[PDB]
Amino acid sequence: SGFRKMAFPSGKVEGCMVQVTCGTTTLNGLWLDDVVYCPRHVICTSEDMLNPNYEDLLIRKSNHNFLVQAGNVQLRVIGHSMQNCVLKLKVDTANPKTPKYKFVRIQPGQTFSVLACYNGSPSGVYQCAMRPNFTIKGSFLNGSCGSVGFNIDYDCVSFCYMHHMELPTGVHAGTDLEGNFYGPFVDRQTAQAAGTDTTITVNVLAWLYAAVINGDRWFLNRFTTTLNDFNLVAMKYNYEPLTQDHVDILGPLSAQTGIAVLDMCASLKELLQNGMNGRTILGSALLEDEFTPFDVVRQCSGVTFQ
Amino acid sequence: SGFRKMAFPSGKVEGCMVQVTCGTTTLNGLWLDDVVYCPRHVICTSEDMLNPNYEDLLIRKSNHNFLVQAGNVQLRVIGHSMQNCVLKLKVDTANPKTPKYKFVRIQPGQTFSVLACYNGSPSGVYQCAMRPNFTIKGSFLNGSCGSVGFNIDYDCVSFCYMHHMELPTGVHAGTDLEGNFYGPFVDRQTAQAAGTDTTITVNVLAWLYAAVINGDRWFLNRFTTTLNDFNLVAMKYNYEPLTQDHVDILGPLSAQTGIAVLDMCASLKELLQNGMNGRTILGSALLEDEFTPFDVVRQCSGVTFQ
Ligand SMILES: *[C@H](O)[C@H](C[C@@H]1CCNC1=O)NC(=O)[C@H](Cc1ccccc1)NC(=O)[C@@H](NC(=O)OCc1ccccc1)C(C)C
Ligand SMILES: *[C@H](O)[C@H](C[C@@H]1CCNC1=O)NC(=O)[C@H](Cc1ccccc1)NC(=O)[C@@H](NC(=O)OCc1ccccc1)C(C)C
Repeated sequence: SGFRKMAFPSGKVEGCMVQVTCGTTTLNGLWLDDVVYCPRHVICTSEDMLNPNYEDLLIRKSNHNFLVQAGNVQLRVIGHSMQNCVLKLKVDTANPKTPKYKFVRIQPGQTFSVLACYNGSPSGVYQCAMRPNFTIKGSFLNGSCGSVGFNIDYDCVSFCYMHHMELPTGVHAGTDLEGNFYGPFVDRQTAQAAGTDTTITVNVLAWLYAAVINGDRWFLNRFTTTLNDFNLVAMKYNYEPLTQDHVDILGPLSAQTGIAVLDMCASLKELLQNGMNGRTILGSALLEDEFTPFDVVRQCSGVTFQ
Repeated sequence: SGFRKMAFPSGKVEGCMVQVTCGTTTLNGLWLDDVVYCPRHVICTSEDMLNPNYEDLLIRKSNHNFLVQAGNVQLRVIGHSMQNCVLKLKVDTANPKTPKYKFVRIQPGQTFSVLACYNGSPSGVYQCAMRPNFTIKGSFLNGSCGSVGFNIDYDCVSFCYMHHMELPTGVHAGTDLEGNFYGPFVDRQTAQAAGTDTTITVNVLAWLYAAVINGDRWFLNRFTTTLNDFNLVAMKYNYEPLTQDHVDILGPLSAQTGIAVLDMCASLKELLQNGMNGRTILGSALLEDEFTPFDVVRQCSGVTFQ
């Protein structure tokens, strides 16, 4: 029993974290096979960042201008290219610790773990969600760029996020591992707007199910509601619209708890309309939306990986 | 910027997780050098658990009754002993992945990461605190026993916790790695009381400092207070008494933020007396006490490990 924001074991990802230096700037890179991936703004000076022309800047660089250090040992860069907002450094030595991996572009509302890194060394690991507005609420200081987000499926690492920048919000933006940004963001130090975030309704319901599985049932109410009546309430509270695909995804939790999804929405509706009255659910005084139905199921069935 | 409940990278600990079977029961073990550690209740049948005599039960066992599996590969058990509530299995092969380690018995209020395991395979990793009443608020299902808590200092793993049992509370109890329980608990399936928990005042203040470092300053008030006046307020709210040793520990955060510790207590006092009024601090609608001053400092300076 118990329910915790839990991240995947980071060991498989730790072994791929390298330090990338080009000019004065140093950031983290991902070493898979004989390719090291990192944000292309590593080739930027502080003044370049205000308005960079990445083609022109990169043309000034050659292979030897890229310092790639894996702990103590050294990659010889024998090829470099820019794919979207990522730099790909071809090295002469495949990482002997390369795990089974795939590059995945996740959907808003999905979750993944972040292995925060500085100078190519892991600092810490934490879960979060791709917000509906394609930002993440992370913990990132200077030199954290190139730190990656990932999920594990038994033995395969799915890389889904590479960190590039912090917005004027304390929120974070970045790319998938083909270097395409999540959201409308560009890698330029210029004012940029995330847009209205919304709460991931299907994650909230899955978390309400997690609560009932762990004895927290006080919010379970006498009522039910309709999919359209609840979506009216949801739009008032900047909750994303619940669909039938979401209902189907909550099916297993529904079957485990013997609580219909629409009975759960009705509890959720009275929580949105009356608040929590100073109560807590799973140790939180707010509605939590960074657990997917899969997150919940996995933590209350005990799926492991290696 | 940003502030997240962050756990240590688990890679070094993943490499020590083995599966231990004795009779029908299977749990996790910690493989360091040529010794595998695990809870002694692995030798218990479900009926033994109600009132076990561990000496008598263990005498019925020999080395070959212990099945230790490291992924696919196999330890030959060549010696077993009971140290307090832990079983020590001598195996013929030292773990080639043994990291620099030490066994540490932590203090209430300190934090550590948990690598939750099932059948010797890591499932997930999360932070928490040893409560003042020597329980942890974890996430543990059946087969999680033997999962360990730890901290890392550069390259040295300090093991501090091994999971043994869940209480009638959904809270968790366990031992250090010499097999001494944290708290008054015994490894017997019999009703057991944790006692009144309290909030870790020094962790709360460190988190308030974390808030100010990240722009959340609304709680900063016009007032100051005295160490004894604040401790009066603290005792009313089941907060642990703030001491000068705690003040000295908060010194660096004090110097970084230019906010005196007692000015912070005065903010804390008005938060305890008037609540948060529906506001949040660092994305929480409750006062958070599972970050030590060290946790805060480390996340806002970027210390790394390997
Ligand atoms: C990489 O190590 C670093 C990590 C940052 C620092 C603190 N938290 C983080 O996530 N990232 C950066 O320094 C990038 C550098 C960059 C260079 C060239 C192109 C793009 C990015 N910059 C930022 O994260 C900065 N954010 C923005 O510039 O975002 C747009 C913006 C918003 C308001 C005003 C101007 C520009 C950040 C403010 C340091
Ligand atoms: C080990 O894999 C397992 C993990 C448990 C299951 C779910 N969450 C957990 O942390 N732990 C156990 O099953 C232990 C087994 C045990 C056997 C012999 C001696 C001690 C423990 N048992 C428990 O965690 C149970 N908790 C208690 O028995 O605690 C005292 C108590 C409280 C109320 C009523 C009777 C006894 C737990 C209730 C399964």
